[PDB]
Amino acid sequence: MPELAVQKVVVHPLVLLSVVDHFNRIGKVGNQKRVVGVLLGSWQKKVLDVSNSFAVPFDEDDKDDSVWFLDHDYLENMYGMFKKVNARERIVGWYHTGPKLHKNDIAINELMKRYCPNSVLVIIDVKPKDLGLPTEAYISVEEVHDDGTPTSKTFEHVTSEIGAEEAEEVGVEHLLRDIKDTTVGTLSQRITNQVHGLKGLNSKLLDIRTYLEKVASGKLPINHHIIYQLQDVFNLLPDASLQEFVKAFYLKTNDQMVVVYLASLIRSVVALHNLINNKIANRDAEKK
Amino acid sequence: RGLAVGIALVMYGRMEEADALIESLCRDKDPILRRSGMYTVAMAYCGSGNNKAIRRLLHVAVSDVNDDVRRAAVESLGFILFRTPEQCPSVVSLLSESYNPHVRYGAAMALGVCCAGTGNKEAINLLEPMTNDPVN
Amino acid sequence: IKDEQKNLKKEFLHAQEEVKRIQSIPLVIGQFLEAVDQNTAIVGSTTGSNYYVRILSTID
Amino acid sequence: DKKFHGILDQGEGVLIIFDEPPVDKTYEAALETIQNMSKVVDSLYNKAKKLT
Amino acid sequence: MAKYYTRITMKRMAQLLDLSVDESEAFLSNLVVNKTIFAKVDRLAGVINFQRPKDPNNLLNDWSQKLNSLMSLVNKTTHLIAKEEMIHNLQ
Amino acid sequence: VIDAFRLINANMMVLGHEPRQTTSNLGHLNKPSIQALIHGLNRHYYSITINYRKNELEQKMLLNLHKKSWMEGLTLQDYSEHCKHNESVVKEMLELAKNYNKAVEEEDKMTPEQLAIKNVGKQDPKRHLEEHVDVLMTSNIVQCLAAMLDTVVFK
Amino acid sequence: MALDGPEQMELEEGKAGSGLRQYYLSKIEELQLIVNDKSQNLRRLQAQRNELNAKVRL
Amino acid sequence: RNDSYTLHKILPNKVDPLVSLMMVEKVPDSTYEMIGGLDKQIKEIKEVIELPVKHPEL
Repeated sequence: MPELAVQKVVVHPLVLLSVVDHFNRIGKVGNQKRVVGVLLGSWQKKVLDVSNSFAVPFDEDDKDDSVWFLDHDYLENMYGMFKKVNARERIVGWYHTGPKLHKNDIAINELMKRYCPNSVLVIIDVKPKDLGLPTEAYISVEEVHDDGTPTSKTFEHVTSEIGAEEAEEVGVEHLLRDIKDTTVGTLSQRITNQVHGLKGLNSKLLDIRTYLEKVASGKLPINHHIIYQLQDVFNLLPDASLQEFVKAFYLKTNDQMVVVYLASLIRSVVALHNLINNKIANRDAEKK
Repeated sequence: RGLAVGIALVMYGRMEEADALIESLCRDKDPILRRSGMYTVAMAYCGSGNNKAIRRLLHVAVSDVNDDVRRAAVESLGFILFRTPEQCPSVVSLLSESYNPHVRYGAAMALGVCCAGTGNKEAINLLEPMTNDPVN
Repeated sequence: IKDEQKNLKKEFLHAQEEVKRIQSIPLVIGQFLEAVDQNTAIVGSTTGSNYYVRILSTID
Repeated sequence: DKKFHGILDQGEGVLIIFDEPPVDKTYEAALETIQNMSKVVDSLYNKAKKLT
Repeated sequence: MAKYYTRITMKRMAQLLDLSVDESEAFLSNLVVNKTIFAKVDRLAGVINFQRPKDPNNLLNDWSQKLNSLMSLVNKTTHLIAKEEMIHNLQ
Repeated sequence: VIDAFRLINANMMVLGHEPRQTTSNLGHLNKPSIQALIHGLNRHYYSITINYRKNELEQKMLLNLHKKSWMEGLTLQDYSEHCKHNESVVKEMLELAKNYNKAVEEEDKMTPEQLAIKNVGKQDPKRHLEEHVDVLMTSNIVQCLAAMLDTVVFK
Repeated sequence: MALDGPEQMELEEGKAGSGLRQYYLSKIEELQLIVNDKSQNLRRLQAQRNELNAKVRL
Repeated sequence: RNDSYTLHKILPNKVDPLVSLMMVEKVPDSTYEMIGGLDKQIKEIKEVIELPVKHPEL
């Protein structure tokens, strides 16, 4: 079966909310036993728009990760209904509720591929992963590594971003009781983003180093691409130059200051003498 | 609703302990929990002048716009403020200036509860344009 | 009031974004016929309907 | 006249052609802006007399 | 040769071509006219400069471009790393 | 604009009247403009209000952005692009500078809007110059902060 | 205080009593004083916030 | 207000077709000075037009 019609995967805010909400609805499982559900969305496009998700009851044990239940029958019956809603809604792939992928996920993937025409395994997390994306999208690939590993079926990442639809986007604002200090439209928002940026870089940066250690000892298989990309980052380095700002901002501001002060200087004598007569008047006026 | 509103009542007369409660209730899910988080500090302090409480109620309401929290926040100030009735309009005038029925709703209420006994001229006057308005 | 003013700055942007949707397309083309006021104005459209319209602050 | 944008070097008796364009656009305009401000601050000084 | 070496001495170019300095000078005169690659050649013998304007502008734009690509690189690499990190499913 | 409604019984209207649905609940009755909508409302049903349910978790999902935005701010804005902005800012400033110069001869009076008609156009020429200085300032702020910051951290 | 210039002669109700009475008062008075100066700033912040709040809310 | 086609206010703008007509064709206005010195000639045009419009009584 094809996994083809993807080069990008955008995911709606609807997708995430549906999984936390659905956890209570089914059984109040709460990621005690990981859930896999259908991932619904558009087709006949290069880009993948994941419009929607619904849960399927799938419990995978915590004794063992090779045993699971996946409710097949629900998938065929839910199929006919999707057209009643809209004819752009078809089964694109499946969702994993995290916290992480498994080797076991290849086997879960073969069953789901029969239904889909463009299966993808997108891990939508029940916990939001950081302030970054709470979603990572992956696609099943047959590849060899020059680590002395013959043919494996594994998950290589494909770029994930968050998108929205015209109907949905409006609805999100109304619902929200946050105002956004992280809007990123203007200078005020932009300065916050820079502080956070540094913190983001640090969180990402640690992982890269532990991965390098694992290969060294605490043996882990080398994904060749990762090592190739790492070395590239260090070589571009140059040193800094210039950039500065003018005295001009102040000049304008001072201009405003003169105008008021001149108006004040004529007004002063008038305003200050009169005060005593009005003051007396006020106290008596107040009583009645 | 019955239980969120009850937390305030049991907590009556301990004063400072209540401070802890407003923040935690707000941290919990639904808008209902957050609402009655505003009532606890106010019931507890009951006619004692406390700086910290008024600041928090005000900041929560402005910072995060939610219908339940903004109405409840304003209403609470009238109880802390109860002991001296004249001080109250000057604080409350700023919430009345904000265009939003829920914010207006508490701002009006706050003047009635505080000024209830010994009143003041200014308090009564502020209420009248809101009465006149077509927004129910 | 100090922290409040900062808060209010964030609201202006939020608001600006929301309105922006309304502001864009569907957009019809008129000719600017005449001004009744500088808050509401009269503009005449190209199917012939004359309109009493509000001026949205995002221009002069 | 600057009809080739070079320089004749007498101290070797060699002619040099290089990219040495007259001025640049940000700075040239800014130079005129800083000049104008000087007249404005003066005016501000006259106005300012009245306060004292 | 011209595209790789920003700067070569006239003398070094002769060793590289395996033709004298005078012969190389004449070739460059013809080359620059065809406009295959721009060069500046001196008869002083100091240097032959290829693709240099002698402005700070070049260095300022070039400096920026290297830093701009780099940020982009770190954020993409970590996505794949996240897969390796999990362990006990590779090993 | 979306509304929820509930049907009202024919027997209910005569005896009870439509304000009976309003009791023991929120009781907001909606007007969705005039025309057919309002007329049809009155003859048919009682309209009742909408509240939104929310949860903290639900918010948190919405607020989330991107991993990539982390580096985005950091990014060293090209000199080239900056230079385009710098050129654009000084040229508007020069044009306005003149206006500013004539403007200061007068302006002995307060009320800044009157000064705007006098100096010609909406808003004061002092304010126009500042607006441009500020736009440049924003470009500059990302570039210079970024310029040192980038070099030190990767190094 | 029933004065604040120099007068009287000591007894511990004289100049010494009056002078010490003033210092006992000064800690209380200082709070009164910082706020009267504070009022000028408060209105500045008020006018600007009222215009800004009316526009964002509008 | 086209929410029922119901009358909102009466408009204080009301265009006159007579003004339009005068404009589209073009007349540059003038005065008595232009011909000035043929006194009898200006005096006659005033007789016919000015007096019976302003006061019909005459």
